[PDB]
Amino acid sequence: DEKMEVVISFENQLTEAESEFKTDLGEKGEVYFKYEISDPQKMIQLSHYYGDWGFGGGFTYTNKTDVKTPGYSNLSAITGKGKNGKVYLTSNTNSFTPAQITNLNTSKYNFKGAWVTNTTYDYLAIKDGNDGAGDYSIIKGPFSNKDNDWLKLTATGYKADGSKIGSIDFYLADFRNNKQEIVNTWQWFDWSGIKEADYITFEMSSTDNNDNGQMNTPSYFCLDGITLIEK
Amino acid sequence: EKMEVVISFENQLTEAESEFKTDLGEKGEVYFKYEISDPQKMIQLSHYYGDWGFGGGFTYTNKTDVKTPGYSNLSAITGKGKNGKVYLTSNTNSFTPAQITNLNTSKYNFKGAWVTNTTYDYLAIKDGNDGAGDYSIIKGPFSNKDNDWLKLTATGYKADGSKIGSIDFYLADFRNNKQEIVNTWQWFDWSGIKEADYITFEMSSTDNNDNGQMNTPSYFCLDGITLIEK
Ligand code: CNC
Ligand code: CNC
Repeated sequence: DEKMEVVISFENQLTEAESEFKTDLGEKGEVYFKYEISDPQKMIQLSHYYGDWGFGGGFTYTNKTDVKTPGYSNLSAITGKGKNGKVYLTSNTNSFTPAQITNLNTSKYNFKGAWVTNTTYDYLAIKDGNDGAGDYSIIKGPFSNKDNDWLKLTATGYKADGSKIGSIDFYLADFRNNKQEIVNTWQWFDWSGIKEADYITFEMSSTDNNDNGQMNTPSYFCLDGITLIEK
Repeated sequence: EKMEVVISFENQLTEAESEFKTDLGEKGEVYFKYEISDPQKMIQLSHYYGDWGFGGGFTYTNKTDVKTPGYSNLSAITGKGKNGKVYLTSNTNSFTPAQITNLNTSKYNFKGAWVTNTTYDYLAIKDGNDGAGDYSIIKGPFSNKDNDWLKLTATGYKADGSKIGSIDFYLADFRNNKQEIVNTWQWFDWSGIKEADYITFEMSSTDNNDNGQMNTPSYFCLDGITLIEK
């Protein structure tokens, strides 16, 4: 009668410290190769993209602990560790590499949610105005109350036929109303609003955009402890 | 029971010798991206535009030019549609992927569509005239000597992005002493990918550059896209 939770884990799936998942099994698109990671329990699929700069986007799993190095070469969470353990997910989500989670048994399980935090990459960009790009900077500067700055992660749920259920937002940073919030801990992102989703896509948006409306803030985030619930 | 729906852009253009154009796209790198809905809201078609006008995906046109070479002509080599005056022209590549989305996949499956060559491709294949001027990008006309061919591939996907399958149609074929260049409307059956939420298109040929990129124009024409009630 009481409905069981299943926590997705990549714990003990990396054989080396300070490492990430890599594959050469993708299919080549425009820029990147595309692959689908299945978790060890075959509960979910995660989109995975790679290319000329290493990890491209979608998701990879990592145990990296680097909380100091700016720029895209660092895939670490600002926490320096997972919520449940050593191994967590890093994502880059955009029109080239859309980050997608697919439920492999949607008739049996619903989505509950996941723990979320910032990448070190995003944290240092927002806090210090240091995106690591060097002499050239792509970002406008650090986030401020002056500009009412914010960074939003949006999860959109879909049915198996492609019908949109809904969107739900999580603020990774927020300088509205004299707050100075930059997420640097694991925080629960509840997905009960899209629990019936066959798949979930991720989009990011901020107050730091170019003249073509494209976000300058890195479109990266971290997840851990993705939780499903028996229906 | 088993009733078909034919998608039509007939009488959606108010001028002769015209094409669909919009400024409602979202800017990418090279091209703006837009989604055309048909008048019945049965399908979406990807549509791209940029500095040379029509970029790729699809547009609808009633143009009848069967003589002018090069990319400025979007006409079918037929000079008309299968069902009427208005048909689809496509350019499909990694910049502008041509996609048809089924807007009610729980109710309808895909059946197929009529296909032909663009004037652009026909004159390139038949005459070795791509219209690029003093510069020619193509190798020459298609020949039996080189066993030449041009293939259009339709790939079917579920809404989650899982590949169902691929189906090929040969727009030209010089293998094994054939001398086929498609210059009429021909049925391209999609029963192999009928359950697709969306279909993408890719083209390939025997005329490639040193980087393996197709020189033959990656253009084609469609008409009478057909869905069937499940
Ligand atoms: C188009 C694009 C863009 N990209 Co790239 C993405 N997605 N990118 C690309 C592509 C460029 C080529 C193509 N096929 O068009 C593509 C997919 C290959 C690419 C690659 C990368 N990109 C990457 C990232 C993270 C970023 N990219 C953006 C610049 C991000 C852009 C968004 C933005 N807000 O700026 C972006 C959408 C638009 C750039 C543009 O055309 N500007 C206008 C143009 C006129 O100016 P430009 O100065 O001549 O543009 C050049 C640079 O932008 C350069 N470039 C592109 N991305 C980067 C990233 C870095 C760190 C550097 C140093 C240069 C680049 O390529 C452009 C042409 O040469 C970015 C702001 C997007 C975001 N996440 O918000 C971001 C950097 C964040 C930051 N503040 O540090 C990659 C690390 C992604 C990956 N593979 O993991 C990687 C690194 C490339 C590198 N050179 O070191
Ligand atoms: C990259 C590329 C290519 N393109 Co353009 C595409 N998609 N293209 C582009 C981009 C160029 C970006 C840039 N750097 O300036 C991009 C997206 C802007 C572009 C644009 C177009 N392209 C177009 C087409 C149809 C073509 N392109 C190809 C040349 C097609 C290429 C495929 C191929 N098989 O050649 C291609 C994939 C590779 C070119 C390359 O890097 N290598 C060649 C390099 C070493 O030599 P290059 O001589 O210096 O290359 C230049 C030309 O290729 C030029 N260029 C690119 N496209 C064309 C088209 C024409 C008609 C002319 C005269 C020049 C060009 O840009 C390059 C750099 O300056 C093409 C063979 C692809 C195909 N199979 O359909 C085809 C021409 C077919 C033919 N035999 O006539 C457009 C009409 C598409 C549209 N928008 O509807 C348009 C026209 C541009 C124009 N100048 O008049």
